[PDB]
Amino acid sequence: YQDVNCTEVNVFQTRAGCLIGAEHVNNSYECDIPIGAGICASYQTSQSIIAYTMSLGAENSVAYSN
Amino acid sequence: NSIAIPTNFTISVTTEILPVSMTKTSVDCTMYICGDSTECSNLLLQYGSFCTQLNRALTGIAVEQDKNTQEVFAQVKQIYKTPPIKDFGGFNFSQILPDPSKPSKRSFIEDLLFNKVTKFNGLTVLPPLLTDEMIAQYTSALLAGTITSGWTFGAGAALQIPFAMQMAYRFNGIGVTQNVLYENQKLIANQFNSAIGKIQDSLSSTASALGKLQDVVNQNAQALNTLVKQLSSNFGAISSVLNDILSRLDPPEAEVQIDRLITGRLQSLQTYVTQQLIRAAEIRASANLAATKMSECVLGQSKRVDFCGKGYHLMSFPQSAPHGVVFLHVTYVPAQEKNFTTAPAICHDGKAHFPREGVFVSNGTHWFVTQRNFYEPQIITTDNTFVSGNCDVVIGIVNNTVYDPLQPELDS
Amino acid sequence: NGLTVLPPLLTDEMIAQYTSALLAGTITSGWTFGAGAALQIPFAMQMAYRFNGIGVTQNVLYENQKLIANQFNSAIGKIQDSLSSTASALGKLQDVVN
Amino acid sequence: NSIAIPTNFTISVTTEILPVSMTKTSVDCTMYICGDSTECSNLLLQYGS
Amino acid sequence: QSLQTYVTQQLIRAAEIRASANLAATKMSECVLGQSKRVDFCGKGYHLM
Ligand SMILES: *[C@@H]1O[C@H](CO)[C@@H](O[C@@H]2O[C@H](CO)[C@@H](O)[C@H](O)[C@H]2NC(C)=O)[C@H](O)[C@H]1NC(C)=O
Ligand SMILES: *[C@@H]1O[C@H](CO)[C@@H](O[C@@H]2O[C@H](CO)[C@@H](O)[C@H](O)[C@H]2NC(C)=O)[C@H](O)[C@H]1NC(C)=O
Ligand SMILES: *[C@@H]1O[C@H](CO)[C@@H](O)[C@H](O)[C@H]1NC(C)=O
Ligand SMILES: *[C@@H]1O[C@H](CO)[C@@H](O)[C@H](O)[C@H]1NC(C)=O
Ligand SMILES: *[C@@H]1O[C@H](CO)[C@@H](O)[C@H](O)[C@H]1NC(C)=O
Repeated sequence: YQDVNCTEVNVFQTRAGCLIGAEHVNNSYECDIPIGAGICASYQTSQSIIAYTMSLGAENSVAYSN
Repeated sequence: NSIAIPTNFTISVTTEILPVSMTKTSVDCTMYICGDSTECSNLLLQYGSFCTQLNRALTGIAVEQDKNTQEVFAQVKQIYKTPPIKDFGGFNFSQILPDPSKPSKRSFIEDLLFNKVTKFNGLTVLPPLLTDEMIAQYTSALLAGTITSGWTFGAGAALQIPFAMQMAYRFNGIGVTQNVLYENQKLIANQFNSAIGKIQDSLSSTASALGKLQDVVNQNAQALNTLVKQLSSNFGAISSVLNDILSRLDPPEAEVQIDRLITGRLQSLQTYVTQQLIRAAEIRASANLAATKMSECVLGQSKRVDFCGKGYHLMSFPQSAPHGVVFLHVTYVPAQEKNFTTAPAICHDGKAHFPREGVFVSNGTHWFVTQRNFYEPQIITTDNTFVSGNCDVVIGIVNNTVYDPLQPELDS
Repeated sequence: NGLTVLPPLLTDEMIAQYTSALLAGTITSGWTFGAGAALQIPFAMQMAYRFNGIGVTQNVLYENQKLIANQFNSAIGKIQDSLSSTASALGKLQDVVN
Repeated sequence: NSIAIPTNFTISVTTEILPVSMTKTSVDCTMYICGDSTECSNLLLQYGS
Repeated sequence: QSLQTYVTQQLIRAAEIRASANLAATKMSECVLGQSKRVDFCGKGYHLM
């Protein structure tokens, strides 16, 4: 529900609106079906729709030295 | 017979500011054309798909703003991070790298850029898919890659190289002999650091520097204000307020007055959507230009003249801004011009000689060979020059002497 | 009917001055005026750099300088003959006007 | 095992033509629609912006 | 309606001209002010000037 609070409408409040039916998952993944405001959703595990903050890629420091 | 060779340089950081996206507006046209009115809605259905192709056209614009923003920023397969120690040979990126003290971890110069830029009628504003905190992880990844690994993170995985060896590589790219860096490394580090200092003075003092991004935000706000004001027009109807028509006239007459309002509001929405489709092409061509500058200037070094601001391009650092990007393009500019007599070729033992690299020049009594971009005279030898043909062919050749490094080794 | 045409800010004379400046720069200082100061260079040497830039050793230019200058001069004369006789040559600009 | 290497060259000059600008027209929307007419202009105002 | 049609066509046409102007500006910088390594960017053949 775009641009509404989870009041008037397994409920996840995002800045894109009130998302109902998607499980909020702490693990990030590559973006699949974009929702907005950093949140994407996908169908995964038994399977269900999940919502998560998308990953921007793996973290990799460079072994920089003089 | 005269060539000017500059005996010194200045390193100039020029800001280039580019729109990259615009506000993802979307309008429930069936609410804008007919608000909470069943009688009006049933009449609007007689126009078929004139609504759903406008819901569709605006959705196409809104979806591609994240395409633009992804293509410009997400040019990196990994989120690279800077080392704990800042051992960059004297260069000082602390004003363009993240500030861990902030809630959204923008750089110092990204905070200046985020400071200088400033409904009920079916209108909405959809959020971007990349939050301005995720854009700042991508520009920090592009930038921590650029600093620690040069172009190599664009070709493969990031290969570390010391920053004094990365700039020595970029000086060879502009044809300046890389020892011109090491022999001046503190001067070059200090001119980079001082030139980054001027960026803060510019962006802090002069709000008009952001003129392109504020223009894009103003055009989108002016179009929405025009669209909302156009609800107040009668278009030939007895009233612009739909409820006042319905509360006063029976259907056989109310429908006529409503059709007048429907025609006017529908044409007035098509005008907005057509303007936004043309304005979205104007931003999409700017996102593709920003994506191209990201790929060629940041992930690389550009041989294209004036592509990365005035000067010979050395490197660029991306910073984010509200609905845009900013490139801090670092360029070598040759500065202290000097005058010399010059020769196309030199004559020695009947042979003509030409410089493998550099220009034959004369301060007025002696002849030297030297790189074109930085006065650095060399005694002329068989190692700086090659023989081809003889004296009787070149126009404007000069009868100097060319030294042989082997002779004294066999003479002694 | 209310239909008018506004003049351009830069008049044809001003455009001519800019192309003149760009041309004079190109001829007397090569590319240096683009990067920074216009640094005078003997034209033949400028061409030598232009040749190295395409993978042809500079001695080729000097040894063939008379040939190259003659081919260049002839090529320009051909440009004039084409533009003076082929109306369609400027079709891209005429089409905008139309 | 065969390579063709040019032994001579020619300098050619070609002409590339590009549009830069278009005529800066300007239309007075009121005069166009309701030229010198008060009665028409007042009706035109009902169309707002 | 006639004006709206005209203006829309001018905006679209203006975008085409703008793209051409941008190309022309790019060439000026990367063709006149410099030397192009970009193939057929500045005519067929190896660009000199
Ligand atoms: C042009 O440069 C040469 C080399 O630097 C100058 O000749 C030398 O000048 C110095 C200082 O007077 C003497 O110590 C050397 O013995 C000279 N010979 C060499 C090394 O070439 C020359 O004087 C300069 N041009 C001028 C101003 O006449
Ligand atoms: C390269 O080609 C040019 C022609 O494009 C040759 O120059 C011509 O030589 C003939 C004699 O064989 C003369 O009659 C022409 O008038 C010359 N033309 C010009 C423009 O000079 C040139 O000799 C050739 N070079 C080589 C090495 O074969
Ligand atoms: C929803 O309402 C609560 C108050 O009950 C408020 O604290 C919260 O911030 C609101 N969320 C949104 C997205 O408006
Ligand atoms: C994420 O982990 C925290 C514990 O660190 C937990 O409290 C929170 O409920 C988890 N959220 C989700 C969506 O699993
Ligand atoms: C080169 O000579 C010209 C002569 O007109 C003079 O104006 C110019 O300043 C001289 N350049 C330098 C670097 O001395």
